[PDB]
Amino acid sequence: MYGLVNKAIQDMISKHHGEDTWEAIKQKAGLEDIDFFVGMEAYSDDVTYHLVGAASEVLGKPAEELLIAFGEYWVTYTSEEGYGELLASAGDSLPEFMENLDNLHARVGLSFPQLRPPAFECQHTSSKSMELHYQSTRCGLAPMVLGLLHGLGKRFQTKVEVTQTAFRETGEDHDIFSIKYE
Ligand code: HEM
Repeated sequence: MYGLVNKAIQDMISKHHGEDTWEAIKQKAGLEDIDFFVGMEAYSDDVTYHLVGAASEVLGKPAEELLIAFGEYWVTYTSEEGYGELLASAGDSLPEFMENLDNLHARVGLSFPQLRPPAFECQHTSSKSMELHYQSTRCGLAPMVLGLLHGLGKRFQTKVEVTQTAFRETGEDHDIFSIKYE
């Protein structure tokens, strides 16, 4: 995954738990020979998994919980790190932003060539609900989507409820989320 993801995890932990805790995690992740993450450079996915795994152990929180927090953090973090305009061009409401999600990831995809973005499809079921279909080349990142959706809720002063209804882990084709919103 691109450096920006690892920078954000790093930033999230440093800001909440301090520089020492970050170093402890860094060490345990097996990444002490890396002084900084380069935001526009592609890293092996392993870097991210090892980071999250290491932080799970050092912080005493399950990985899935950290992925949720990371998901929430990302919406705010990107607006401050080069993507404020891009975010604003994706919409004025949550359902609109969700429709534009592939588009948004493609507009990053011009900048970042070796991107492997997820694919999202919205089936609207009412003016206050939708089904969100999530397909990915990667495993175990559905909890991250849950945090992203709450981030977006916060962004749009919109109350939101997200419940996963289908899991790859039980053998379903792809993850599906039921979403209700203000
Ligand atoms: C400007 C805002 C956003 C930017 C700049 C952005 C950019 C990125 C980038 C660079 C990656 C890594 C892809 C790779 O390295 O292959 C990624 C991954 C991902 N994105 Fe976003 N993204 C944004 C918003 C969102 C939102 C709102 C969602 C809501 C569901 C989302 C869902 C995901 C998921 C689930 C992944 C994990 C990769 C995977 O599933 O394969 N992104 N994003």
